[PDB]
Amino acid sequence: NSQVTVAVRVRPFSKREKTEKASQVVFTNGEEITVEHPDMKQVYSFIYDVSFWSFDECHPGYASQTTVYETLAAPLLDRAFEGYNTCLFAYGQTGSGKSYTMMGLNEEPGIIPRFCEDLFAQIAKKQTSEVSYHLEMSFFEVYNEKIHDLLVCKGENGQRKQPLRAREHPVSGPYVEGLSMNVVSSYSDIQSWLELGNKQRATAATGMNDKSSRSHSVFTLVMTQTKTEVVEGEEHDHRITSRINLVDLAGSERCSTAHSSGQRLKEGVSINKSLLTLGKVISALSEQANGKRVFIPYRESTLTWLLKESLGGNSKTAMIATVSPAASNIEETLSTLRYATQARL
Amino acid sequence: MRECISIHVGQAGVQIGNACWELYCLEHGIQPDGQMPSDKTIGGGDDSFNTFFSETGAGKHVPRAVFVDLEPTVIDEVRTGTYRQLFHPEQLITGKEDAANNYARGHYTIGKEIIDLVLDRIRKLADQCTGLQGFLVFHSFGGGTGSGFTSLLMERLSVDYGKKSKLEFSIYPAPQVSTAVVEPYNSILTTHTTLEHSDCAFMVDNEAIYDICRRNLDIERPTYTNLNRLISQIVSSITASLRFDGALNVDLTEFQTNLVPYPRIHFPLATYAPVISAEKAYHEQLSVAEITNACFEPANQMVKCDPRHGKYMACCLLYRGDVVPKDVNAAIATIKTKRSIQFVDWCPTGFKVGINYQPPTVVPGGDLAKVQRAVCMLSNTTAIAEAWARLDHKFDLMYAKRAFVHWYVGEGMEEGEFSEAREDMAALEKDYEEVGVDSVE
Amino acid sequence: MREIVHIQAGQCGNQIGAKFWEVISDEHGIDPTGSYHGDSDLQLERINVYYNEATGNKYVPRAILVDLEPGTMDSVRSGPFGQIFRPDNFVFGQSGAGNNWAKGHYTEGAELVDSVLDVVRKESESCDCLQGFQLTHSLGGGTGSGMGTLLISKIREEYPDRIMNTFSVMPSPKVSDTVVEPYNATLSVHQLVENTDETYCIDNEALYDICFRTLKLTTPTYGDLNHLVSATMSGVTTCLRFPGQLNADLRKLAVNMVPFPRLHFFMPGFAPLTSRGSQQYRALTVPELTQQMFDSKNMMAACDPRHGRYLTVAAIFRGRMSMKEVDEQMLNVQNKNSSYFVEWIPNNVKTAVCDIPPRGLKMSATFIGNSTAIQELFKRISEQFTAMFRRKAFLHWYTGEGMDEMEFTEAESNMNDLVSEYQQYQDAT
Ligand SMILES: CC(=O)O[C@H]1C(=O)[C@@]2(C)[C@H]([C@H](OC(=O)c3ccccc3)[C@]3(O)C[C@H](OC(=O)[C@H](O)[C@@H](NC(=O)c4ccccc4)c4ccccc4)C(C)=C1C3(C)C)[C@]1(OC(C)=O)CO[C@@H]1C[C@@H]2O
Ligand SMILES: Nc1nc2c(ncn2[C@@H]2O[C@H](COP(=O)(O)OP(=O)(O)OP(=O)(O)O)[C@@H](O)[C@H]2O)c(=O)[nH]1
Ligand SMILES: Nc1ncnc2c1ncn2[C@@H]1O[C@H](COP(=O)(O)OP(=O)(O)NP(=O)(O)O)[C@@H](O)[C@H]1O
Ligand SMILES: Nc1nc2c(ncn2[C@@H]2O[C@H](COP(=O)(O)OP(=O)(O)O)[C@@H](O)[C@H]2O)c(=O)[nH]1
Ligand SMILES: [Mg+2]
Repeated sequence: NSQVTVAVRVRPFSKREKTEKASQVVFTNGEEITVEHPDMKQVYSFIYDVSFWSFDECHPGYASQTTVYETLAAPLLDRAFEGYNTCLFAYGQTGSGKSYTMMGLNEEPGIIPRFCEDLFAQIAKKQTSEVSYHLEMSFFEVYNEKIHDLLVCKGENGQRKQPLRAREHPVSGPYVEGLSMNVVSSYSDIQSWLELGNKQRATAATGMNDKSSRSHSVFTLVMTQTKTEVVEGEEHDHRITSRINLVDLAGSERCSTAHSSGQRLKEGVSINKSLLTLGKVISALSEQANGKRVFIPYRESTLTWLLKESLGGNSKTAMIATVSPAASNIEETLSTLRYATQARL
Repeated sequence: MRECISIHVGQAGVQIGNACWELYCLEHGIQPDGQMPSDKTIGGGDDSFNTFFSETGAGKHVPRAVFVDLEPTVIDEVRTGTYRQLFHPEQLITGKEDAANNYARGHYTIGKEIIDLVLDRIRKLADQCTGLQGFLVFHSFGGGTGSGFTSLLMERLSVDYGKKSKLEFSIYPAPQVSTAVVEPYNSILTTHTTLEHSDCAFMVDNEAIYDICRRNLDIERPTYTNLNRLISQIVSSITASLRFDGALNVDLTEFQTNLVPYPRIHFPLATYAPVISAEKAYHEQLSVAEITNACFEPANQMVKCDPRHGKYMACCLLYRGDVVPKDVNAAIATIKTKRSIQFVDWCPTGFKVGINYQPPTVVPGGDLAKVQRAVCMLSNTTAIAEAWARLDHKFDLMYAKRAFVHWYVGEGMEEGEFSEAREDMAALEKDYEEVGVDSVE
Repeated sequence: MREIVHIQAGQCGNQIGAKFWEVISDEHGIDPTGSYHGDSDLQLERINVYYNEATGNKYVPRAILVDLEPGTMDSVRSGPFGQIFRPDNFVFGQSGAGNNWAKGHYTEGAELVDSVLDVVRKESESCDCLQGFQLTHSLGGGTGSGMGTLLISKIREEYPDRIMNTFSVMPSPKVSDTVVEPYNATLSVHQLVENTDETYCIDNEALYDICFRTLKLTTPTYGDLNHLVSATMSGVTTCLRFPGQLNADLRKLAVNMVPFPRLHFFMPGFAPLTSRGSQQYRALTVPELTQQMFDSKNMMAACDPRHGRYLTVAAIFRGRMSMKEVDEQMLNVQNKNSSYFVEWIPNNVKTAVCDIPPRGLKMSATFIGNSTAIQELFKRISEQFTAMFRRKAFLHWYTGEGMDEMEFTEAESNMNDLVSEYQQYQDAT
């Protein structure tokens, strides 16, 4: 079992909050990301493996959208060609800079298309006769611990959504029963299928923001390395397979501060449990490498259950936290960083 | 007039009130139904004392208190017991379901839609009072109600009533003894709020009073209605200067000043030295010096913390009965001459003193004895950090594995909130180290 | 007003319930007709926890009997306390399950369950507040193994924010009363770890031992084993009905006794059980009940806690007592017997008290416990399973009613995975 990698990325500022002209709390002495209140009763200091400083375009070591790819995401691609599975997560609440980093906008790209483009580049470089690759994409979510596919039946069909169910092949692993995945050939089809999905992610308008996601979106790609017929006969190790998972999680959203009942409270309760189990899984998996007999609780959550074959074994994991530099979110921001520490140790 | 509103949250607060009022009604001359026979016979005096009991024109007397537990199994013993014709029927049961020993239930999901009645009855009782100066609260740090409803209530009352003393006579969990395996959690999350909102939070521990009940009262098999009858005596020694006369009187806006150096260290202790039995009541003098010295003994403390591992920042001494001042000003000098008892360099004055003329009352069916004098100490010590750390360690032992946490997030809670509360509990065990340091120049 | 909806499922559940209502009625003062013939007022203040009311000061119970293929409607109705149940609640069908988990989950259950739930609604909405459900079934058969668990799923979907207690009889390490016990048990545990908050793993051999060693009964029938299970069934829900000093509920005993969700398989016990001769030569105090409870002979689970570590135990006391004795005696166990407990929970025991004891005693008790020794109960079936599933043993009677082989494998892994969560916490860290 390999090590989990954890990083942090601070957004510059939002023009919406800038009407208030609130203050700055986060500071960076290289890799010790210090936090300070306006009162300065205490001063917190968090140390992580990696740290991205995107507060303003003055400081050296500014981490442009390019800098995340070569630093965190490109090794996932380099290992996927070796047959090993990979996973990337993303943890931050509404307004953190999360979907800016996953995909960005058409002019400032994120992590998904810049990854899937270099993927096809290294394919077309090695699309020889001895080797021939095949890609397949799927995109689903988790709402109240129910799996839904974002690319099926488009709603308005009597019923609302299709609650698929998870099962366990004995040797292949966990899987979803009823997920017509897709086939791809190049990059634009991925963008079309993904724009078709995110419109149907079951978001909801909480008081803090009009668009706040209440689902853990999962994007899975499957890569195969088929080889050719050897001279003696028709048998050749052509089943080298790999699986790339990219998750866009939701925010913790504590409910005492945000007076929410009825259905948002159930959503929140489903979101805080998945996050807790995910943290427990990552901590156990990072404690197994250091030498210990520990049980990894996959089965206590669906997102940790379907991805059992992507975290354990000899696979690689990665996590990106996103925090606001303001003081208004100081109780929110700190929580994220605290979770990241639990992933590091 | 002077008044004090007494709130009683949870089973602990209810079982304490059922003794506190049993004592007050007897101190003032009130039957369990409400009617006093003394006012018609003697024809004078304010024995219907307005600090706790309001009066109706029909000769009836109505207490200034409220009850709420989110479980009707307790208060229904009042609505069907001996004290039913006294209390207002608005004893806010809302117990369609209990709070499962988790703060997340007493805070949001069974603590909302119930609190409005509480904050309405408190307004109704405050409108009846002219010179209100106190919101006493009785709860327990351990349970979901005492931890959650109390924090949902104090944060509301600090908005509503604001510049008004609040006092929490709470039950701190014991190190070894316990009746639950979540008290290390429900206690830390409470401090994170009451530390900011409350003004002076006393603390008692059932282990200490158990020990007191065997080494002094000769009871080998005690129950809770023996300890609650000592807690009632504490609250009566506190609230006596409000009701009865005395040479040196002490109001509730004086503990808040002479025992609270900084706003975050308002967690004192409490004692009551003569708890002697009717057999040992004879064979003994029970003078001011003996009692005052007994208040400074570790064995007689109603909280489990060796005060010799720390220093005293302040201390009050509320006497009750036949006492003379120079007996007191001779008793304290013997304490300052002693080298086991320490005092911070920033408080040589140290002592607040209070005297009252009304002696205690002996509740029948009881273990306490008749005494011509009785005392209650209220000390602020730097030793109770060692009692706080014992909880914090437990937290760190059952949060590294994230145990029992899903029962909290399952009822409206975030993981990081637990971490934030632990950070708040660590800042306070550091300030106690700051105050304990001798200055240098 | 907290309220419990009982459900019977199968022969075991029907007989055990028939003996449980015979033990709650006596506790409350109700006769076979439904009339009140009590002596105290404190039996009616909270009679709503199990019984509904009716016209002539009568009281009807909230039972929902379910057993495809009858043979027991006659046995309960004809019995002494049978004509108190609601006849519309006598649900049943023909074509018995035949000791198959499939016929009681897929074929015959699917065409009966929609008539069962239609009573739960009719018996749930009438409750002012609902604390949870109480099922009584036995693994090994078809009704208790399949139909009860299907009901559990259908009810945890509708009423999720509640408690589904399930007091389950389990197979044994020796002679059994059914040949296909392992497969039904495996396929039930897969559906009882994900959809349940508190289950009691009762075994019959531990009850034969309790009846032959302590009680010194020579010819014990099934109507004497249930007379022990009913004790626990009443003792758990006493802090809702009767008052006390430290009250409780089904949710306090589920928040403290379940550190992680899957580990909700408990290990019950009742004290003071004794022979008629040794009743004159004993004393009734707290420590006697404590020793009789923590002893490995009074547990009903066919597992030895001395082979494992207690994660969390409970003790619902009943009687006029002193908490100075209770807390002291429950701390003495943690201090003396430390290796039988875990260190990453500081205190491993809570206490509950009620001031109102049993009809003929002065102080009773009821012990719940969450040990790792339940490992040994599920390390057995998973062997039997993989002693049979390999050769494709009595399985054509399962595939022949709409079940693939994969469903047999999944339930084998989850159980095994559960065994690897109890055994994680059985050695020093
Ligand atoms: C002088 C005396 O002690 O009489 C006892 C008695 O001797 C003993 C042996 C009773 C006796 O019970 C048994 O012998 C027995 C037989 C088979 C299986 C289990 C028990 C007793 O019959 C049983 C009976 O128990 C009760 O009445 C409780 O209410 C019990 N309910 C019923 O027994 C009951 C059953 C069906 C119909 C009506 C009532 C109960 C238990 C737990 C929770 C609530 C109620 C009692 C006190 C006794 C006798 C009568 C001898 C004991 O019963 C229980 C469950 O406590 C057996 O061990 C206890 C210890 C008692 O000492
Ligand atoms: N001194 C004293 N303490 C009590 C008494 N009753 C309960 N306690 C304490 O209260 C704690 C339990 O929490 P409580 O707040 O009383 O529980 P509750 O009030 O019923 O509310 P829930 O937790 O929701 O059940 C235990 O740790 C006891 O030590 C009492 O009568 N006297
Ligand atoms: N690294 C960055 N550098 C520069 N600008 C940034 C950066 N990250 C975020 N921003 C800006 O801040 C905005 C972040 O807000 P927004 O994109 O709405 O949050 P979001 O993460 O996309 N919503 P959600 O998916 O719920 O987290 C972006 O749209 C940019 O305008
Ligand atoms: N304790 C007890 N167990 C019983 C009784 N009747 C049957 N059993 C047990 O139930 C198991 C068989 O399950 P069964 O009742 O036939 O379930 P069903 O086939 O669905 O009705 C066996 O292990 C028996 O030991 C009873 O009256 N009391
Ligand atoms: Mg309670």
